[PDB]
Amino acid sequence: AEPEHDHRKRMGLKMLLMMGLLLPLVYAMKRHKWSVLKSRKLAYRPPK
Amino acid sequence: AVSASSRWLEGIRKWYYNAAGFNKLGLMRDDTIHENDDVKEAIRRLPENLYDDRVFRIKRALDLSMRQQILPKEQWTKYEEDKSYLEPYLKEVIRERKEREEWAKK
Amino acid sequence: DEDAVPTLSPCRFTGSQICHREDGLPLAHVAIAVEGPGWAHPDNVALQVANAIIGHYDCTYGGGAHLSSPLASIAATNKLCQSFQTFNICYADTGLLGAHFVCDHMSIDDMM
Repeated sequence: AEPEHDHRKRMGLKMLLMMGLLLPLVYAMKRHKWSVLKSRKLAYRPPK
Repeated sequence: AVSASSRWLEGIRKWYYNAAGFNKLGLMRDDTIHENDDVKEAIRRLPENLYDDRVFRIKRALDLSMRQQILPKEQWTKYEEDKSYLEPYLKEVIRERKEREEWAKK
Repeated sequence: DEDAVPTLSPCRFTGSQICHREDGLPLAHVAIAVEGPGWAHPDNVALQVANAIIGHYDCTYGGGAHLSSPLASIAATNKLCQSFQTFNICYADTGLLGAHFVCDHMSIDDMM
């Protein structure tokens, strides 16, 4: 029914291991760029 | 005159105000209004002081919404202190449109 | 002469932005600088050579298109600018090195 079964799962491990690397790293990249905004301070200084 | 029923009517209004939660972001009621044509005209008519206060309040709220944070409880807008600053501008804009619409009928 | 002097502590530079948004004002002012070295440092001279190449501009200069500086030439041709200036402000062991400019609201992105 499924000759691909063994290859599918070897690929499956390789995916999860890569995603375990790539997901935190891309997250750290998005956190880096978004830092500028997430730590921004506003002040309102109207006349009088 | 009116005492006991009024405070309960006010109580449901105050309850809903807190559950609405725009006050956690420092928004007034009139800051949250959907900008149709009537509303955009009302903004345009606002005096300098009120216009600029409105923008700062939106900015501070969008900033909080981005960080998924809210103000400290001290700094939430109190239902009693909520200024309906747009309403009389908006009411007049609506009154003006409705007169044009009556003239267009005849 | 006598006891308690301080010498100057070194001043940390921070890569940062301050944005005073004021739309009532007719022209934008932008100043941008990297960390210079101090007064003492020999490479102030070569930085000044470089700053002279970028130069200064003002809307009352003769020469639009023909000015040697490519910033000055393009700013004049494309109307990017009312003025710009390079600077190398020096303090003890630190500085402000870069540029200041004054322009229309629709010209800031091009000027940068």
